[PDB]
Amino acid sequence: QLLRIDDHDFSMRPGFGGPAIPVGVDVQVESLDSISEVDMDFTMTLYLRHYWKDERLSFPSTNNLSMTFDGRLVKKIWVPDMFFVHSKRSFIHDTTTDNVMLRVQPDGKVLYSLRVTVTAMCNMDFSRFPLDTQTCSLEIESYAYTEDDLMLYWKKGNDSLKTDERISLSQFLIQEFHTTTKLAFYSSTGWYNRLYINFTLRRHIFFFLLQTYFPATLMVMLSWVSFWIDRRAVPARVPLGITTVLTMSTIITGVNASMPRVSYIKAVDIYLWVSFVFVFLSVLEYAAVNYLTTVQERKEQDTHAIDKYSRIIFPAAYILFNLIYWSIFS
Amino acid sequence: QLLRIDDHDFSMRPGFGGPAIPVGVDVQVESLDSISEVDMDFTMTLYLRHYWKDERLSFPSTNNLSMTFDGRLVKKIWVPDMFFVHSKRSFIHDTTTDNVMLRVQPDGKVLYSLRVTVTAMCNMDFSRFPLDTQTCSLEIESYAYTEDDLMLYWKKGNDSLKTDERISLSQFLIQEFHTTTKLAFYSSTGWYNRLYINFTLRRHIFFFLLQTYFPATLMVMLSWVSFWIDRRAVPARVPLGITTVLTMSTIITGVNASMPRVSYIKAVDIYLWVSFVFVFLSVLEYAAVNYLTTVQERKEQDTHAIDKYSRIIFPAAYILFNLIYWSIFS
Amino acid sequence: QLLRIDDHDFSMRPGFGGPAIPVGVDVQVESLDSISEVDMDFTMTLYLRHYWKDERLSFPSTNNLSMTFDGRLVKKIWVPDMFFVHSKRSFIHDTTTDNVMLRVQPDGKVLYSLRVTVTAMCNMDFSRFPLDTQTCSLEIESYAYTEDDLMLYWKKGNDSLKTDERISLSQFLIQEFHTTTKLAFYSSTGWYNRLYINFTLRRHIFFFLLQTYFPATLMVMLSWVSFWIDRRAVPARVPLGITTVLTMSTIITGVNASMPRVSYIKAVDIYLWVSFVFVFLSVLEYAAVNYLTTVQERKEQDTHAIDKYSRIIFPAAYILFNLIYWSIFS
Amino acid sequence: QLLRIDDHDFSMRPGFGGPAIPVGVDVQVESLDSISEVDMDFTMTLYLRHYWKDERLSFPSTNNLSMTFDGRLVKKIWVPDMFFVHSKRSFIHDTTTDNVMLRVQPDGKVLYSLRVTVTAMCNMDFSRFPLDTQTCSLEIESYAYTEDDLMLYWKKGNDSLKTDERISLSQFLIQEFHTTTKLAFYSSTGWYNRLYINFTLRRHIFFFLLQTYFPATLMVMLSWVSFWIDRRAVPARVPLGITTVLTMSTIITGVNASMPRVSYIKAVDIYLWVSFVFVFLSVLEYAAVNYLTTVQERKEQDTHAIDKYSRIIFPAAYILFNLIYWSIFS
Amino acid sequence: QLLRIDDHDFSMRPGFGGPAIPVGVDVQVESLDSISEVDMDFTMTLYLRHYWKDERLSFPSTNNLSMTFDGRLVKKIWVPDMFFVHSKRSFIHDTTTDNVMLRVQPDGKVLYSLRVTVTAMCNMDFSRFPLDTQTCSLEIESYAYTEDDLMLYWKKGNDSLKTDERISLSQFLIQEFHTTTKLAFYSSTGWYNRLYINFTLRRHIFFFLLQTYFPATLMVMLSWVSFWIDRRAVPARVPLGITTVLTMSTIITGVNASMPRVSYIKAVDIYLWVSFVFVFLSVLEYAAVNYLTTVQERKEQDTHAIDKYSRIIFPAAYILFNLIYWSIFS
Ligand SMILES: CC(=O)[C@H]1CC[C@H]2[C@@H]3CC=C4C[C@@H](OS(=O)(=O)O)CC[C@]4(C)[C@H]3CC[C@]12C
Ligand SMILES: *[C@@H]1O[C@H](CO)[C@@H](O)[C@H](O)[C@H]1NC(C)=O
Ligand SMILES: *[C@@H]1O[C@H](CO)[C@@H](O)[C@H](O)[C@H]1NC(C)=O
Ligand SMILES: *[C@@H]1O[C@H](CO)[C@@H](O)[C@H](O)[C@H]1NC(C)=O
Ligand SMILES: CCCCCCCC
Ligand SMILES: CCCCCCCC
Ligand SMILES: CCCCCCCC
Ligand SMILES: CCCCCCCC
Ligand SMILES: CCCCCCCC
Ligand SMILES: CCCCCC
Ligand SMILES: CCCCCC
Ligand SMILES: CCCCCC
Ligand SMILES: CCCCCC
Ligand SMILES: [Cl-]
Repeated sequence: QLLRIDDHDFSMRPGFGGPAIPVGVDVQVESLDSISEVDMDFTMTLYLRHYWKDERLSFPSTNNLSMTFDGRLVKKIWVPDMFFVHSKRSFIHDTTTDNVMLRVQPDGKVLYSLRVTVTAMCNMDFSRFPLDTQTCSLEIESYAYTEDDLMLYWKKGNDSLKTDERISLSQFLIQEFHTTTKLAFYSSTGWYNRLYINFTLRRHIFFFLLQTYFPATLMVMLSWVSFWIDRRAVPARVPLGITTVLTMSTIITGVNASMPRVSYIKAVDIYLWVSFVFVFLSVLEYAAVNYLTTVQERKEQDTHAIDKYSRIIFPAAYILFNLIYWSIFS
Repeated sequence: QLLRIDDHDFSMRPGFGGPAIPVGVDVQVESLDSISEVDMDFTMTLYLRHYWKDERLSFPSTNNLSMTFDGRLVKKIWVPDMFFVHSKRSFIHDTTTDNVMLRVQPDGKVLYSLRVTVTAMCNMDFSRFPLDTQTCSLEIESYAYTEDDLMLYWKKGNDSLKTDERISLSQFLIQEFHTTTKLAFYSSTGWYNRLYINFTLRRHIFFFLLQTYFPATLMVMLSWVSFWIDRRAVPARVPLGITTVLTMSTIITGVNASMPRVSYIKAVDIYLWVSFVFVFLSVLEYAAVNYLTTVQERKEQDTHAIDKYSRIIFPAAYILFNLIYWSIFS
Repeated sequence: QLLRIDDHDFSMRPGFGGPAIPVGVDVQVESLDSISEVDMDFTMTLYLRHYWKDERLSFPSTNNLSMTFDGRLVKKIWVPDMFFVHSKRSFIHDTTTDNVMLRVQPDGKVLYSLRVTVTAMCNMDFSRFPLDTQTCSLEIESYAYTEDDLMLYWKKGNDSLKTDERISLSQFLIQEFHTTTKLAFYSSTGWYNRLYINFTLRRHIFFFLLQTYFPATLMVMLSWVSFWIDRRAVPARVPLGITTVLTMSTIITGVNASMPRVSYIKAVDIYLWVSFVFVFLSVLEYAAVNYLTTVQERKEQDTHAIDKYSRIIFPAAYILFNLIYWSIFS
Repeated sequence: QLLRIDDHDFSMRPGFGGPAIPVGVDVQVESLDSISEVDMDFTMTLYLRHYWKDERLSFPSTNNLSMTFDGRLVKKIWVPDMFFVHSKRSFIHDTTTDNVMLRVQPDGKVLYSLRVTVTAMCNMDFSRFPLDTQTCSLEIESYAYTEDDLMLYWKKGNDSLKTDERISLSQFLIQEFHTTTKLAFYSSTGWYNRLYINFTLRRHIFFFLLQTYFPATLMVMLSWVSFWIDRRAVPARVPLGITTVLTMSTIITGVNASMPRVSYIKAVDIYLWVSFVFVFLSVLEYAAVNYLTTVQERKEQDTHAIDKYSRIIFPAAYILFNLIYWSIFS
Repeated sequence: QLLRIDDHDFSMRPGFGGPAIPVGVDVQVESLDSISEVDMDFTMTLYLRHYWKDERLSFPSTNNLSMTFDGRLVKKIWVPDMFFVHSKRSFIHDTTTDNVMLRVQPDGKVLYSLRVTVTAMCNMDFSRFPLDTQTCSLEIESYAYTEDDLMLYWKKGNDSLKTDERISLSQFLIQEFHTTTKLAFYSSTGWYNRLYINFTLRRHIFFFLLQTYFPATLMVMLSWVSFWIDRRAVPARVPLGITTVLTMSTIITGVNASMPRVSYIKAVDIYLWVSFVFVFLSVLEYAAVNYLTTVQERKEQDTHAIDKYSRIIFPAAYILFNLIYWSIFS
């Protein structure tokens, strides 16, 4: 055997009982699988690499070049114990074998690689849905060793994060990948060092626009045509308002069937509910004209001024509301 | 080797055949995942810590400080056998390795930590839905050892429970974390010690109000516009009541399609069913006016008093019902 | 080592080549998780205990008391091989370790406990849905040993079954737990012994009543008010019947969207389909009156008798049908 | 030990380097779990038994009777390598232990049994849905050994297949179980022998009839009453046709929301789409009558013959179509 | 033993520290399970074969023929480390044992076969849905060895890919299977060689046509009947347009409820929304006639020209739009 595995005890870290051992980390992101709003999490697949030195793995050679081993020797040597903080579930691919790589230099330098899929929690705010921007992060930390025994740092500073050119999402836009570092404290174990991977997401508005705002505006404009019909055609102006109310209710239910039950109001609800009031007030206007006409004719025993005023009042108010709404929320 | 593992038989607990061995427990809660009403359970992620002493793991040193081992030595020494009572499923995270920590002091004190995710049953009452308050608990107990062989207690009394600052739920509010203790009895094995973790949850009423109560009140008020329309316009009052009835039925079905099939009446059912009776009587009110008009005119061969009374009778009754309902349920 | 594990071959049952070995069984039911109607199964969590004697496990002592071992010694001694018949899936809980208990007396008596979750098939008949009663059972049997090698029996007869006081179902009522025994035969292996656990379930009628029967009766009564409207009000009697038909069809679809596709008619189907027929004939009655009026007026060139008869005939028939239905099905 | 495991190498089949070894198979079917139309597969649970002889397992005895071993000795002896062809997923039950049986006769005959659950693909044709008949099969084959090294055959000819008396499907009828044999060829490995298990399935027509054909016929008959109403009552004949069209569209959508997106037309689609044309022609027929009367009145300035003809034309054509459809598709 | 497994160290590849070792690959595709549009992936099952030579496995014989071993010897010898790039999940079937074949020639040639199921990501374009054509591929690569240690190539060039004749999809058509080769580069490990398996898919248009385009055309043609009715029949022309608008909105919602939320407009979206505009303009046409009639009579105090022109204008425009649409997309 080239390596003297049987001559050492690998249940203790290198430099046991002494100074800490530095460990480097490199990360390459392969793809983002899915994003969930009800559960508030996301999925990511990446390659994780570790760098450290162990003098117990030295072997004699002349070329001074890295040598690759099959990978089943990992269960016989010491290996770091990194884990993902605030994760829900994760696994390692094992087809057709474990996706593990192990390269050892003659002096004792070791390279270790893995391929994992991780689901992690991300807190999102929907106060501007569906015109919002979200920020998420992925955290890496050692589980058993504190900063007094294991120091964790990025191998090459910012240049330690690589991304695939095929990363794409059908619903979002991904930008601004960067890495940071911070310390963590646990009340009963000690201090630990954390690594972060940050990115930003932006939503696409075209689908939501064409699927929600256009039908609502169409129904609102359809509600207006009743003002141009003679009041003597009783079975001609009530069905318009009734069907517009029904369609607005159906649209509201369909839109609300998707997002989770938050405790605050979203941007889309403001537009939909105001448009419901405009349609609702249309029915009341006709009832007022009908009642006034009956009272006026009773005392005695053309177009009324109410319709002529409404034909100009309603569109101006709707346009002003739309301008304000699209100026506030951009 | 620093530890003499092979020199002892670890199939027996320390102090075998003698007095019980005290074991301490510490718990830190990381996050609350989800809550289900159809299945009546919840998911939690936490860190579990154990404290005990074993003289067979003593090693000589001078600094008198804890030493950390990799973690694969756990399956070669004795370890407690705690489990979660009334759980549906659970697992231990194993990425990139088993989330296990092991620190041993020179005298023989041992620290053992784990990271687990548990789903546990919680019995909930929906008599005041959606203005109810729910209380749940998580139970920890030893499986194989009775009170005469293993004594279980909290390490620091009330101060043994810590919570993360990011624990939150989009639909519930979390409060009042505390711990208790109690004994349990099994008819064929003996007495055991149990530990409890208690918390309280409160719902948010904004979404339910805006999504259910407002449309029902709007429909009820819409049904009142038929009283101010002349009775000679037959195709002007029946469709209003018809569409209000259809909308109320659709709303009731949509609300009831989510909650489980309980055997008692909830608070939301009272409001929806009573308002359904008000809309139903609107159609019957029109029938009485129409029938009496025909009878009077036939014997013979302005506004009727029935509508004049109804216009004041209905809103007062509805307001009184709303006041009583919101006084009972606050 | 207190036990001489290495001095024997544990690949053979105790008393190999001789008389059969008795085995006892104790069961305690913890909870019932869920019940599925489309899949026709149920889920149960329980504790399973075995009692047998093996002289190869005897050890010297003086107190004559049971001694508890950790549980990893099970994989080196002989253990029975019970399994659940007609089960779809099952597993053993493994948090934080395998839920296994092992106690050995000095003479050789052994106790073995497990915690398992089992999903088993149950045949259900929905001819009286939703006023039906269902009976299900759970079966236990030895897989490899026949009655000539292993005898299976209840440890204490009837008193071998215990239930928790927290067992409950939101939609059913649990009662009448009891145990039986029966022999089984396989055409190519021999005779085996079986154990049974029986229980009964009863539904709750409040939800189904309030969700299905009341709206149908309300719609049927709504269809009756058209008889009190003058036939000259053409847009007053057709929309009522049309909307009642649409509502009845929607209710039928909603009810059928849950139960599986059985080959027989259910009790709830009879009540709904009869109601739809009554509403269907109401529309035809209006056409009969209208057609006769045109024919009568043509020859020539008040309330019709048909309506007067129907106003009394229809409610009596509906009440008679309801009385007969509620007397037959209790 | 009774068996000399350590004295032989079990990495080679019996008769290695020589003639092939015969292996017999017996199968008992326990239950059929479910059938999927969108995924086109089914689930089955069965017992699989193997028969062969190995002289290395001979042990001395005088009674000449089969002896049963616990089952953990399987991983130390040679065992066949059968697998299910065209399967999607499968597993072996392991509660409370692996469902494995092993009986060895004194001369060397071996019996080996397993309990497995298999999901397999079946190609189905829906040209006659829902009056179709489906035929599926399950295939068993050796993976690594060719016909020159392992000969596979049924142990007892036709009598090698047994079925439980509790096998039933809520929607299908099961009949005609039988077994066949055939050879298979792979372009780069050689020839293999296959075993088949065949059965037949038939559907139940009651649910589909009651849920689809009855409402469609009711709507078609309802659309016919418009020919018996006076044409001067304009708000009396249009809602009937419009609501029948809406109901037919809803029924078609509900029926189509289940079956997968096939590339051809199904039998149920023929009946529903033809009835849609009959209702559609009713609206156009009404429009033609109204236009002709207006033209006739303008030139000048009782029931029209078109309705009188239609009252006889429509029912006869519908009855003829029903007779043809129910004769073609039985 | 025939093979000297224990006499060598199999943690190093053949020719360790020297030239690369060629490896051949053969693939036979069994079936394609499903295709997902929301997740944009596909599932495939196949047999994977490897060819290489190792002198350490030589054994003496005279027949010079391949010898088959059971399959558990794989975990004691060196074996390649292939994996699937851009995959989501995968597994190896293990019923009733691991589906592994191992044949070794006397000189040292080794054959290794596996049966796996893989899910891979495919980027799809829905610009021409549902008249589009999709191209997907599957990638194979080595994980730990670079091109300087392991050379990967197809065993027989193009003739290394075989397909089963039972491969079929209910919604797609499969054609054009071929293989390619390309190099890959990672910034921190080196160069690797990849293999590709390409195929093409085409959709079936009959279902989408019959289910979406026919109802829309029927509704559009139905909306045209309002032009042949006299304008004095006021309650005859509005409900037709209103109900057609409602049906069109329902159809649009049903179509859009399935496809993912893309940022571009699909081919089916163009056809449906243009049809909605035609029906929408019909209501405005009726309003224009009604208003102008009142104005003319007031000044004063037969068929309108607008309807006469529209009866010819609308069908011509619809036919022209259909011709252009079906010419653009073929
Ligand atoms: C005076 C009349 O005779 C007209 C005037 C307004 C009309 C209603 C307007 C909207 C709808 C909703 C629709 O729901 S649906 O989802 O099933 O399409 C069913 C039809 C219905 C109830 C109409 C029925 C006919 C009217 C009462
Ligand atoms: C918390 O623990 C302390 C000390 O054990 C006790 O005095 C106090 O009552 C406890 N509080 C609660 C709410 O149980
Ligand atoms: C059953 O098997 C027997 C003997 O192999 C054969 O004669 C008979 O035709 C078979 N029956 C069927 C239905 O295949
Ligand atoms: C198949 O392979 C041959 C030889 O390598 C090559 O000439 C041919 O172009 C290939 N065909 C395709 C479709 O790649
Ligand atoms: C940035 C796109 C805004 C689109 C607004 C559309 C308002 C009708
Ligand atoms: C529409 C009724 C509103 C009642 C608000 C009550 C807030 C507690
Ligand atoms: C709506 C009818 C209720 C009948 C209740 C009968 C209780 C046995
Ligand atoms: C709905 C018409 C059914 C006619 C009887 C069919 C019997 C196969
Ligand atoms: C009803 C429209 C049919 C169009 C057929 C087009 C076939 C390519
Ligand atoms: C809890 C009973 C409330 C009744 C309100 C009408
Ligand atoms: C037992 C027959 C029930 C039928 C009720 C109408
Ligand atoms: C199979 C086509 C039948 C058509 C009957 C009119
Ligand atoms: C891409 C534009 C298509 C227009 C069809 C009329
Ligand atoms: Cl009308």
